[PDB]
Amino acid sequence: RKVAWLRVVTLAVAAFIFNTTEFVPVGLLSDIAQSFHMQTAQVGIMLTIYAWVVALMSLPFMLMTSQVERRKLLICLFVVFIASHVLSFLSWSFTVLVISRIGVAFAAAIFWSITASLAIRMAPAGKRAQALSLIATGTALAMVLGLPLGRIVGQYFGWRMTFFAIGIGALITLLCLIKLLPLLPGSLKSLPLLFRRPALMSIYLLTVVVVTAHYTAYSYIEPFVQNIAGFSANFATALLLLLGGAGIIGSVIFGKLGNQYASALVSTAIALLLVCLALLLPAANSEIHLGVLSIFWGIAMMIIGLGMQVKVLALAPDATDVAMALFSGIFNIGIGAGALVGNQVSLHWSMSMIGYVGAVPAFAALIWSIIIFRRWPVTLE
Ligand SMILES: CCCCCCCCCO[C@@H]1O[C@H](CO)[C@@H](O)[C@H](O)[C@H]1O
Repeated sequence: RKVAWLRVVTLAVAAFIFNTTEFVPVGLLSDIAQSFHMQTAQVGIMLTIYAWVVALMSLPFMLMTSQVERRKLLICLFVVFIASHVLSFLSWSFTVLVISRIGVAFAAAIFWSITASLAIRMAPAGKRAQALSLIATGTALAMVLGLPLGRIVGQYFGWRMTFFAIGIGALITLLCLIKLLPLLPGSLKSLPLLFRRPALMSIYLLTVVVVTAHYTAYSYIEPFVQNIAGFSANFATALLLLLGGAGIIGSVIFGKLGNQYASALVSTAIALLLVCLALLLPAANSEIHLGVLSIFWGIAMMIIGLGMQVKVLALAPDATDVAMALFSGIFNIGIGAGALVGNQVSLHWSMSMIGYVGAVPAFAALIWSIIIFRRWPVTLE
């Protein structure tokens, strides 16, 4: 009975680990830049490399791993994951670190498909939803607590110790899995149908554009706060914690408002995001200005996320799985797209302009957002 609750809790902690690793390079960019004598912007590629790999490869991986989803696949994953983190610990060239990130990406690609599927199969019927809420909470604890813990463990002991501590969480959980996995062992034909419905494909587009805006600025926030506002390294840590809390507030704001205003919430939130990206550099002349702007930014992108999610949910009630898969796929597509353009703008123009540049896709989203929310006003309840 409480056994099953533990198996869900362990899949959730594994989600925590996989997302803290997926996020924390933002918090470690400058330490990594120093430690290889290069610009923080070029590491943005490690941000891009992982995300685009995860997106494009999760489908062929989840495809080739389709036969044995037994704890064998989990253990194989966790072995590959802890190994990659261990290689990041000992990286002697940025090229090495990028390779290690690629390994984390393969692990995450297979982990996510398998873990989504597995959290339910190991829990009772009423916990079929609560189990979802658990591993989701893990990912929340990932961006809310996980990124700032990783960044402070880097401030103390090197980002090598950051990645090391993460692999260590992975190891104790691989053990837990071996000692709790129950030896436990295809909706892809849906895929062309979704590719046909214009509403769903247009939500996919709107996501890609807004997320490219957001990650164009966010990917390089730590190097921004230090190198351009001139502020401390601890202050960057405060901002990452603050973004987490604002995501908590955006969740409760969204949960309070309800889905009647979902389209509205989102479109207005995209407006907020444009404001934040426009006002990013001006808010640097003072510390408290960037603090306000972080609260607003975090609430905004949280509400945008929850809204796009609800929209893909309502636009494909027949294939919730494949749509959320395509969803995280195009989402990581945008994560890497934003990091890549942020890299390009940091390298060729000043990094001080990322916020300004970022507003350009955001605006597009906003306009498009308004348009498409006029046209398919469909939601959940
Ligand atoms: C079906 C065609 C291709 C589908 C590809 C689907 C898998 C994409 C990976 O999704 C992952 O799931 C988690 C959900 O939170 C995220 O935290 C993680 O960052 C995200 O990368």
